[PDB]
Amino acid sequence: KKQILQAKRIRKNRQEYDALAKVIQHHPDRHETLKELEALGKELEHLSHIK
Amino acid sequence: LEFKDLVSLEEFYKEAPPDISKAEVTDPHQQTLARLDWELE
Amino acid sequence: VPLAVPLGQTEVFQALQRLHMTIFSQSVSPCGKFLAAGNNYGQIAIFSLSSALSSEAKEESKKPVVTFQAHDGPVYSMVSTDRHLLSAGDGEVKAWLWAEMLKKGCKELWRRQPPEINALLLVPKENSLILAGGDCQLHTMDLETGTFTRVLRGHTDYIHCLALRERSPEVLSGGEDGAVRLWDLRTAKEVQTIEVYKHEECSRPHNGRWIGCLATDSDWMVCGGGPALTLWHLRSSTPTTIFPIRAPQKHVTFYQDLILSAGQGRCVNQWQLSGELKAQVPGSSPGLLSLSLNQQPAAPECKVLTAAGNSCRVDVFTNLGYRAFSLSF
Repeated sequence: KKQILQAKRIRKNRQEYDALAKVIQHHPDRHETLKELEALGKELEHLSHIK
Repeated sequence: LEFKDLVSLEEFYKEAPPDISKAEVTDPHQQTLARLDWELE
Repeated sequence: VPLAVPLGQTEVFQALQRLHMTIFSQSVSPCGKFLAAGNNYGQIAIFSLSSALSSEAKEESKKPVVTFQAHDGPVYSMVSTDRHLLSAGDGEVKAWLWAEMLKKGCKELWRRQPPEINALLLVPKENSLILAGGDCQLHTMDLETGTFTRVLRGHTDYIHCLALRERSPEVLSGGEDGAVRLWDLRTAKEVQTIEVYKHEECSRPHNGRWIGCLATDSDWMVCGGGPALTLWHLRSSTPTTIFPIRAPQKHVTFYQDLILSAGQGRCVNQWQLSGELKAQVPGSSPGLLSLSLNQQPAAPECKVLTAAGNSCRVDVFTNLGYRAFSLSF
C-alpha cells in the first residue's frame, strides 16, 4: 500500500513533466537559436557599420 | 510502475529571477519544474 | 414501474416538488458521519452517511434524518468548519451547529449580510471567510466578529467559483466575465489576470465566455465552463493541454492523480493529467452541479464521492467505476 501510493505520486510527477515538455517542444531549439542570434548579431553589426 | 535538453545548475540558479528561481525548492520535483518553465520562458 | 401513486393534493404537490428539485451545494460534517445538502427551495437535508454505508441499512436509511427550511431563496453554497456549518442563502450567510441541527431546536448562531452568493471560500491560517456573488466583488469577513475587512473589485460580471493554493497570490477567482483573477490578500490587489477566451486554443464561441470551475495543485490550474476544460500552468499562464469534451463542465477537482469533472451530461468524467479520458461513470441525474470527496480523518469508512445536480437525489460512489446507491432528498 505504501509503495503503490508513492508509485502513483511519482506517476503524477512524470505526467506533469511530460505536460510541460510537450509545450516546450512546440517551440524551436535553444542552441540553434543561439547560433542564428550570433549570426544575426554579426550581420546587424556589419549593417550598422555600413549604415 | 509503467510510465512514458538541460541547463547547468549554477547558471540556472544565478541567472533566473527569484520568482522563477523558487528559493523554497532549494525538493527535486519543483527544481525540475523550475528548470522546465525557465527553459520555456 | 409506477410503484407509488400519490392520490392526494398534498402528495401530488410533494411529488411535483421532488420532480422539480435542484441540489446546488454539498457539505460534510467535521466527522465523516454526516452529509449536508442544499436545496432549490432553500431547504437543507442532513444525511446519516455512516448509517447509509453500514451493513445494517434499511430503505428508509437513505432519507434525511433532519431536513429543515433554512433560507428564503435557494441555498447556493455551503461550507463547514471545525464546529459550524455556514450556509449562504438569499443574500446573507447563516451559521448552524452540527450538534444542534440533529436535535429539535435548529436555531442559528448569527446572520451576516455584506444579489446572490455563489461561492464560499473558507480560508485557514486566519479565521476568515470570502464571499463572492452578484455584487461582482470579493468580501472578506472575520469569523469571530461580523466585520467585513477587504473589498476586492476586479471582475466585470458576477463570480462563480473561488480557489486557494497557499502561496503569495493564494486566491483565484473565476467569473462570468471570462477571466481568472489572482488576489493577493496582503496588498488586497489584483496581481495577475488570465483571460481564457482570448486564447484561440480554448475559445469555443458557441457556448460563450463564462468560467464555472477552478482547481489548484499549487502550481497548476484547471479552468472550465463556457470555453473548454483547460490545464493552465501558473507563473507562465500558458494553456498546456485541453480535455476533449463537448458538454460544459460545472465543477472540477483534483483527485490523487486524476481529474474529476461533471457538467450538463449525465456521467462523471475521469481524466488523466496528460489529457486522456480514463473513464465515464454514469450517474442518476441528467446533469450534475457538485462533487464532494469525503476525505476526513477519524472516519475512514465514510470515504466516498458524492455527486448532485438537476435531481432530487445524491449519487454515492463507494468505488470509482459504478454508483453504489443514491440518497433521496
